[PDB]
Amino acid sequence: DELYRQSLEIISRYLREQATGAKDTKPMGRSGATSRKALETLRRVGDGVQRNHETAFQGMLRKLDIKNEDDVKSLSRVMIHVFSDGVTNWGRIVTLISFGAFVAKHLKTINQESCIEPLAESITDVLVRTKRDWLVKQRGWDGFVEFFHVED
Amino acid sequence: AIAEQLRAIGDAF
Ligand SMILES: *NC(=O)c1cc([SH](*)(=O)O)ccc1OC
Ligand SMILES: *CCC/C=C\CCC*
Repeated sequence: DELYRQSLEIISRYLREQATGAKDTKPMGRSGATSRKALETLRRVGDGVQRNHETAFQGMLRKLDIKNEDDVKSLSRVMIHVFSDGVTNWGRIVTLISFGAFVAKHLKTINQESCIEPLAESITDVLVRTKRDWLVKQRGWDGFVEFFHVED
Repeated sequence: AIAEQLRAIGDAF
């Protein structure tokens, strides 16, 4: 539905921009203001995650040795497994997307840039299928933006 | 263990 489209748009845009360093110039779809704020939030908060945990993220990438649209399936099982302790929070969600960006960058450097598309799809599926009820209860991307808002 | 590391970082965040 709309939550799926909005999520895939936000996550795809973030991962592609992280991999290429190019901001997409085209307009967002419905609920564009929330999506633009979600992207601002991912840029800002995802930077803190990736820099605080860069060494660990590097080691994770080495472990997985992702080089094919199929190692991404292994990553999907890992990402679902994150939530198997029954704990959900916005920190875990931003962290998964941040690790996704770290992987997207690696995929570009090894010349598999089109795999950023199935990568974005797999991360989106964890939020909008696996954790749909929590996402909706927490107000979706508006809740995400509010959780990470910068105080005056 | 990747999932444990991702969980930890998400709970701190
Ligand atoms: N090492 C892990 O984080 C991991 C975690 C689980 S889960 O039950 O958190 C299962 C297998 C793992 O690695 C093999
Ligand atoms: C999964 C453990 C992470 C350790 C520290 C940071 C918490 C936000």
